[PDB]
Amino acid sequence: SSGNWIDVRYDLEKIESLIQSIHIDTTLYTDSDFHPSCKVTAMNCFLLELQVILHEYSNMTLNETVRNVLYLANSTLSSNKNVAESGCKECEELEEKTFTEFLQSFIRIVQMFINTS
Amino acid sequence: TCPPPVSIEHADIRVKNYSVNSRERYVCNSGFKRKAGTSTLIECVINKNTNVAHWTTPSLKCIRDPSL
Repeated sequence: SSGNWIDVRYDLEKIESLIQSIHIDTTLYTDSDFHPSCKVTAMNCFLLELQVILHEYSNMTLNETVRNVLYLANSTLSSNKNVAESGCKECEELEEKTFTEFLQSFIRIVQMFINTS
Repeated sequence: TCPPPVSIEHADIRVKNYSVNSRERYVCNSGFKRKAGTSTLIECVINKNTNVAHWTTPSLKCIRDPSL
């Protein structure tokens, strides 16, 4: 599983580089206070919010890369799937952050998954 | 220029610029939240073939604020 999460994080890192030359005015639900208790719920919110980027930007490489993240992340959560969580917040009650801060936290949670993979 | 935008349920929009390449955003009404995965954005894009501009189709969905 960690191998799959490694590819996911490398893509997120690529996106960081990519948007250095792309104007981004999108704000997204960001859970920087994610915890193991609700780690799958939090990951799913990050994954869901990416679709927003796909809708708002036509940049080819950016699109292919975020889509590449979804394919792999969903596959992994699907394949190596575990329990069901409770007492977790809905995505819509998280604060909205700039895409850059959203990505930084996204990278941090994927790192958590890699560390406990 | 682009025509008036469509109305989205539980949302409002105040278009500042109707010109091509303009990017505007709907704002969900108080008590409602932009559903995760949906976008508040619409952009005025031109059909070079006919010189007619139109707003991109919004995917926005405003749902009841879960925190209420």
